[PDB]
Amino acid sequence: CNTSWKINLFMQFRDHLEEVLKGGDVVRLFHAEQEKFLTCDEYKGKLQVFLRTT
Amino acid sequence: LFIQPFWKLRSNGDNVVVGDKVILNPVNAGQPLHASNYELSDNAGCKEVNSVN
Amino acid sequence: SYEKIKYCLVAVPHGNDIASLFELDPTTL
Repeated sequence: CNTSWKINLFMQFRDHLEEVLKGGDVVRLFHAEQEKFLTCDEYKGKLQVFLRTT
Repeated sequence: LFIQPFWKLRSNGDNVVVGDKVILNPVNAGQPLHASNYELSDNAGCKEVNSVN
Repeated sequence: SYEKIKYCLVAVPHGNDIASLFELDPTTL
């Protein structure tokens, strides 16, 4: 064929350290004072963001 | 006096930062300092600082 | 309700709006 694969850039080799908050990473937002995890859930037809209690 | 973290952000072994909030627990008393609401008769508008939970 | 708070958090499908940008500030030095 004659297709060209344009190679964009998303992250450098130096920025891939696991000791850093990297773009695209996945984390949970724990609340220290209330000791609860931030959550978003479907409640009554509309999604709502809240702090779940356990 | 032990300096202890009133906030959950700071834990034992961390370095204190000016402007934060802490708790002062005497070594022997084991009860944090408390600013009671008992006004002193001698001087008006002055409360009392006592070691208690 | 504006309660003491003026705005409340909510989930929005689109992400190209300027209402979804958040800055992170540190708690220590």
